Amino acid sequence: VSSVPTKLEVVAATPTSLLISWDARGEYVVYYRITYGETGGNSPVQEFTVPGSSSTATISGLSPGVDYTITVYARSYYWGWYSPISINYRT
Amino acid sequence: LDRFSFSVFLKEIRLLTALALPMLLAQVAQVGIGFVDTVMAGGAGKEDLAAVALGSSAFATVYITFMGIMAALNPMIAQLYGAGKTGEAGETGRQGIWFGLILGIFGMILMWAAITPFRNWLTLSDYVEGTMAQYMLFTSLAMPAAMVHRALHAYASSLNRPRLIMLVSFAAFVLNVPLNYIFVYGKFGMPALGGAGCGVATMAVFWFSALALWIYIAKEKFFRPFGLTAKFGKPDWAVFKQIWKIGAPIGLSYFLEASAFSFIVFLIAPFGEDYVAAQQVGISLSGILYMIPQSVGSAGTVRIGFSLGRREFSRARYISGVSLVSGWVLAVITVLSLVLFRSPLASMYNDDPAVLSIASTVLLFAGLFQPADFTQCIASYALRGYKVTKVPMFIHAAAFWGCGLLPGYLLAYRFDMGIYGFWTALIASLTIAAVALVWCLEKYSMELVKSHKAVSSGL
Ligand SMILES: CC[n+]1c(-c2ccccc2)c2cc(N)ccc2c2ccc(N)cc21
Repeated sequence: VSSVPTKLEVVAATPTSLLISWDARGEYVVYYRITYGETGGNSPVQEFTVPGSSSTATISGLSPGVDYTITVYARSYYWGWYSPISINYRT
Repeated sequence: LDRFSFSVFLKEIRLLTALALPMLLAQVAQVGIGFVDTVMAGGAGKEDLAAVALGSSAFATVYITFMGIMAALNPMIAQLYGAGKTGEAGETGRQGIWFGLILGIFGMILMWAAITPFRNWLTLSDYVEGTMAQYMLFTSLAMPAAMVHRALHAYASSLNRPRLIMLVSFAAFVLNVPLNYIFVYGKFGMPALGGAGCGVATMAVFWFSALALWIYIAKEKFFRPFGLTAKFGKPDWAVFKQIWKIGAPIGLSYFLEASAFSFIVFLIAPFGEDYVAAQQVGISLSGILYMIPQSVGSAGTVRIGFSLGRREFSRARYISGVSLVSGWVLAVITVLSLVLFRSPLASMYNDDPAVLSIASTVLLFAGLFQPADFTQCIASYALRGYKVTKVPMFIHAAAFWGCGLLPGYLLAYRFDMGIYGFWTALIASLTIAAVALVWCLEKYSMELVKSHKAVSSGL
């Protein structure tokens, strides 16, 4: 019974890839899975997966200018998911 | 083609609460240094042929010029107090302290080189020579530049809530007056050489304050990682090489006032002897109180680059404004006491003996450039100050001289009593700062939209 890993930030790309540096005050039990996709609806969703206070990582942004939407995920106490939080801001 | 300077007005919500108020004591400890000088201009007049400043103002060139490079870490170590390890911040602090001690040994070798004002082409006050115990204020007070650089690299790590330097570099001058005169002629001390000995005194006091660095790993958690200040990592290990291109672009851009040097002292050089060499009584009273001015943003350069690591993007560069226009209050509400007042009977014969019997064609420019400049670098001490913005904020000033060139021989070639008349495109070279600078500070507070790439979050 909670809310999300609550910050949003993508500062800069590497015009190919992108740094994502969001909130994580500790962990909980331990965890991030982070969505990976455009907002197009096509080009399937994919997965970065990370540890500690580290939702503060960075993608591999293969393709070019196109709008990419990208969520993150907590995991907790219950081996299930605390909340998700998403932004979409592309290249 | 009307305002390519985007949204200039806006740097505002309810910011009245912007407190860079300890960022004044940063430059009141600096009047604490500013003010020894006179305690040995008028402390070493005991020797009359010791107008001695004849060195200690062409020493203080390869100070304030290198001094630049070093004060270029002002951001570095604020911007990584958005992070956490002032020991990684510190491993710079050290890498630099290696600089401010390494470039301090060029200060201290380019100084060795220095000593041949055995040279000539123009007039007195600036050529003659015969008895030179400057000879010695050279070496004796040039032999410091190392420890005197580390002893700045100190406050190049006071860029994060301490001004324990208003503490020392006050009771550092107080250490010096006493000392100063012992060497000019004194007690049990080496009590002979005085036309220098004011200065061997002076510099002893740089190595004194040099370690109120050491002696302030003391009030709280460290800034001491003085493990071997070593480098090697690539061809040349940066965090040092990285300091380079915040360095070059500053001293070489502190070579602004480094030519407002051979401009200000080359128009006493024609038949304008008398009250055009009393120009420098005003333009010394320029620097004397232009300092608590100017250097507020050369203190506010913290509050901004510090709050970039701490990712409050423009939630600091829109205090760039409410710091810009805050001393900008007094930038003009004391250009009033500059075009107005003069050297009265409150002026005696101090910093340069010339008070009674000369004109006020001297407060004519105590307004021209005075406020139209005031802030127009406490812009840049918040450009570089903020970002890396000195890369061609170096070429900020290739125009503050290459645009104030002909307004050099345009007091000469004149239409009126143009004593402030080569202060023409040298208050217009200097008011095109109104632009490129605070241009890149809305090219630039408009870059922390790009970098604030997620407008807010949830709950
Ligand atoms: C001692 C006067 N004074 C000052 C000075 C020192 C402190 C405050 C204001 C001016 C000076 C300051 C700078 N930067 C550069 C050159 C000179 C200089 C040069 C020659 C001279 N004969 C006196 C000079």
